[PDB]
Amino acid sequence: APVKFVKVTRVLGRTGSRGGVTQVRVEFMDDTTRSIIRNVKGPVRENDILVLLESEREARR
Amino acid sequence: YDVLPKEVLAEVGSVKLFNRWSYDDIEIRDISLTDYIQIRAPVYIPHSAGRYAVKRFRKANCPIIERLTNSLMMHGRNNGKKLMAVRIVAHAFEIIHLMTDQNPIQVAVDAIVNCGPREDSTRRQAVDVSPLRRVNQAIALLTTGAREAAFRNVKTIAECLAEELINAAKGSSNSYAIKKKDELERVAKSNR
Amino acid sequence: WSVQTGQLLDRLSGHEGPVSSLAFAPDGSVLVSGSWDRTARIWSIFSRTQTSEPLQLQSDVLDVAFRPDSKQIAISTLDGQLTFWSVSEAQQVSGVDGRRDVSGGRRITDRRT
Amino acid sequence: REQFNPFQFKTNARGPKFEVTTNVIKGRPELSRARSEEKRRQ
Amino acid sequence: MAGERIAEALELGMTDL
Amino acid sequence: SVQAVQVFGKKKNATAVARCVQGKGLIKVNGKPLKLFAPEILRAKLYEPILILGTDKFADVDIRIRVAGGGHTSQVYAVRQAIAKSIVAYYAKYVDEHSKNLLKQELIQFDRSLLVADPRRCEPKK
Amino acid sequence: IKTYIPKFEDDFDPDKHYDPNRERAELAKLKAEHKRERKGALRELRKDAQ
Amino acid sequence: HCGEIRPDGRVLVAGEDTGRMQVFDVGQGTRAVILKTWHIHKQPVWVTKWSPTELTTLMSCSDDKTVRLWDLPSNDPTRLFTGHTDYVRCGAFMPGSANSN
Amino acid sequence: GTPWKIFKNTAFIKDMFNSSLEIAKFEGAAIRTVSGIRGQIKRALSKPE
Amino acid sequence: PFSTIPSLLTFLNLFAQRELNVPLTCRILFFVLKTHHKQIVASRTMRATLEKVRANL
Amino acid sequence: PPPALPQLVAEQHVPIPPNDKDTKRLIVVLSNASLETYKYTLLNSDEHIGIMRKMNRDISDARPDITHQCLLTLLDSPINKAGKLQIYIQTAKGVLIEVSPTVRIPRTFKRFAGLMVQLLHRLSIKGTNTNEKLLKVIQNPITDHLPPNCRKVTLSFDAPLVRVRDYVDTLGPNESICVFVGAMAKGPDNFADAYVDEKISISNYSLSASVACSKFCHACEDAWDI
RNA sequence: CGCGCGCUACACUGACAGAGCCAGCGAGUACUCCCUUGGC
Repeated sequence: APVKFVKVTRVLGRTGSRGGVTQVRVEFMDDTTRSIIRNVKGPVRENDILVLLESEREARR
Repeated sequence: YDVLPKEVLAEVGSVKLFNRWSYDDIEIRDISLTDYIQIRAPVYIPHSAGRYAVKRFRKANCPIIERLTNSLMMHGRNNGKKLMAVRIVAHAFEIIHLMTDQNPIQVAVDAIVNCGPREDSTRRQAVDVSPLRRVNQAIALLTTGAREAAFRNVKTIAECLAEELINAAKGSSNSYAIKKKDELERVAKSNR
Repeated sequence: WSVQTGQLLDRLSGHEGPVSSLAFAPDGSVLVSGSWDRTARIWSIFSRTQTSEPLQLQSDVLDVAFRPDSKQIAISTLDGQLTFWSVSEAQQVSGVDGRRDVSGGRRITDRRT
Repeated sequence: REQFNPFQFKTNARGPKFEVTTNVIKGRPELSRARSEEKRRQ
Repeated sequence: MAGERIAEALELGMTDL
Repeated sequence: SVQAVQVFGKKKNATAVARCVQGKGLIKVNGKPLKLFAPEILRAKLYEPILILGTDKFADVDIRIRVAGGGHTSQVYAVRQAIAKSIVAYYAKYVDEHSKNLLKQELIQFDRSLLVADPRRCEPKK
Repeated sequence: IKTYIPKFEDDFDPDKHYDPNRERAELAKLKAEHKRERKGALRELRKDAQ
Repeated sequence: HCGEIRPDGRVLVAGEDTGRMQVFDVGQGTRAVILKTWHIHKQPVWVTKWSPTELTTLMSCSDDKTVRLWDLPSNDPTRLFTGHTDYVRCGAFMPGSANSN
Repeated sequence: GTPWKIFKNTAFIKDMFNSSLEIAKFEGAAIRTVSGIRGQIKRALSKPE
Repeated sequence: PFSTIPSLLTFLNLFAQRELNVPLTCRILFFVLKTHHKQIVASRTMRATLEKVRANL
Repeated sequence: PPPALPQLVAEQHVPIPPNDKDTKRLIVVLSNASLETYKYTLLNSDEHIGIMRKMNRDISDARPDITHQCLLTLLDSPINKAGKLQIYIQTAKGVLIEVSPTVRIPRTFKRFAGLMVQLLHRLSIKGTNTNEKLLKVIQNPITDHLPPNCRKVTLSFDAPLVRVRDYVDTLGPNESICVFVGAMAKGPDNFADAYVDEKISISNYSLSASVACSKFCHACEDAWDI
């Protein structure tokens, strides 16, 4: 059960997210080509670091 | 010296918070929290009346110990008294050192790192949390854990903050903060 | 004003004097004003709040500039000094007092040395 | 009509301080003060 | 919901092909 | 003749007049000395300009400071301000202006308020 | 565990004063009715005045 | 039963007769802020002594059968040594470099 | 009556009435000091009856 | 998202081969590439598909 | 290790003061309770059978009885006599009832209902000789008083069948156990899922909450050896 | 009687004794809380 470092590269606006969550696109700190989309709450900035745990799923709405 | 008391002229050299504690070698461990626990700039006390909340993220340029004292001045009977606030933090850092013989700044920043939960639920799914809210959430949990244990107890605000933060530094299971993060993260795992 | 339609959009306001020199940060995030009310003023417009942050100076403003790296502003005020700020952390980071570094004078009917 | 011109009368905004179950306008300032003024006349 | 709409439509067209 | 620099500093309602002239080197407040005038925790906020500047600067001049108006912490920020704008102005007017500009760099880069009474008026979100 | 007995009235209704000393109780209820009488007459008097 | 100060000069530790051992800070003078208390032995402690090198470890021989090492930040004793059969009422650390623990 | 305290305009007046009842009968009363200042009685004062 | 990407690519390939609204197709193509210029040069199965779209377009 | 000196005095078993989260313990929540006011008496099927049969909305729900007897059981349980037990009630107006251990309610439904009425109009119940509020009205969220290191569990019917003894042995060293038990007569299980991690079925039979909580509590008394 | 709106009380952010150290607005020949035992 590893932990992965990742970085937000670009923050979406118009997904139609619910409540204090915004979707965002991240590139892996490890494999800096592999890039996915996750959802996240809290004020979150372009080009910054985020820790995650479950590296499996592309987040829905 | 022009007029400077003895301990401060003894530490005329570089910055020393409270005139006792160094900033020189303080390690972060979470690279996500490096940018947001801004400790590159020093400060001499945590009462530095900057306007760190005009717009976003500038609260992540306040040095952290100001933020800690801020969070300490929070509940309905304890509003303004920032001076009592940094007095509390002062006594806390003396206690942390006397019980650890260690760099209490490195202690505090450790406690923030180990407290800041990383994923939470939303009514319900579970998502990651911004490092900024990790910082904020952790400070809030630390302070409120401290005073909530200090509620009807003889151990006052300073000493309960001392204990809670020492434990949260240790990551052990005796701090309000580590426990509450643990339960939050278990709920996050539960829904996933 | 809007270019694409032409009809007026927004009278920004906040200024205790006429507004002296203006520029956009080259990314387009920030409008910067300097006015003779001793003050320079960060207008963030295209955000959803159209917010404003003041910057107190020493005297009147005369000219503004940006860095192509859009983090830094350079404002040239009336005492003559330049003051160099970083936009986000609105903190002044540098300054140059260049009065003797620019004085050359003695015009006709200029009866000061 | 009586509804969507609610200011024909007073009510508390809160609702009941205690729900009790067994089997809302709170009186009308306008008719009240009107009836009274007729009496003070007479 | 917009890109999601085109996502499912893309999926449907893949099945069609 | 006898050198004089007379400086102001200001905050919400403190007012800090400070005069900085040649002397032995003492630093005074109303007629009492420095390490004594305070709410006794904030004396670091008083010390900060001497400690940014290094006292070997300060061993030339004498700094009377007067204060009034407002509460404690108002007064305190005022005094630190008048200290700083004092010693930089005296460096402007009686030693090398290059040492002025270097000193101003040290000061401002630490913080802005130490030279500029950058005040608080009211402007919320319109 | 040293358990306790709850102190409570069986015949419960919200409105009624519950107190041992009926003397003090009657003092209170007399005073309350007196207050009601005073303000009632005051309101009637002001409106007659206007 | 024993009140001794840490090699700082800022800490006094001492053990009562109900079994609790208290540790509290003192500056030079009128300072008695009770840093920590431990209530494990339930039985009097006669000797609590600091390790003359490390600031955070102290031995505590109780009444009952036990000596044990405490870390100050820890809320449960670090190590426990037994073997004794009666009251235990004197002890010390070992000075010398290789006489570490 | 006779004035009890005197602020700038509004003056309390004491020894004229025996009850708030009598006053609130004489609500809005056209009152006048000897010197010729006009004025109006507006509310009964509560604490000294 | 990225799982959705290559199927969209095949659709654009079909679009170019049976060309229609070709400015639209080129436009959205370039958008996809620029917003993920790294992951495409990370993958492999793009390669043949991208050659198809190259020739067709 | 030494054989741990024998106590020479009987123990008093003071219950947990509510500030403490540290003591691994047992929290029960009689949720979905029917505590309804009538005029002045709890709404039941005893006398308002005709009223609710006239107003035509499920006479069978107004059952404060089940609450009363479940409460009585969990009062006189010996884990309550030890103090490893604390009770919370949710009634259908959303009312949280902090129930201390140190109470003894009267045994009958009528003194009972009178007492609950006094509760429902004064948010607290003071005792005779002791000043402490015995039965105390508090506020949702229940989590604001629940232990942090625990498993908010609920019983259920369609969940898998796990034995209570091994489940309380699965419970960790320092962790209390929170159970959401449905005092309602007929209804689904959705009443608590907004807090609950997992639903459990304990026997193949369908039961009532009284025997549910007694089986469950006695199992805890087993595993913690009371 | 119903109803809020303001004021008070309700304890750890405690109580007692000291020591020290800070505001801004206000000037009409104008200002008073009683009402009472005695005596001059």
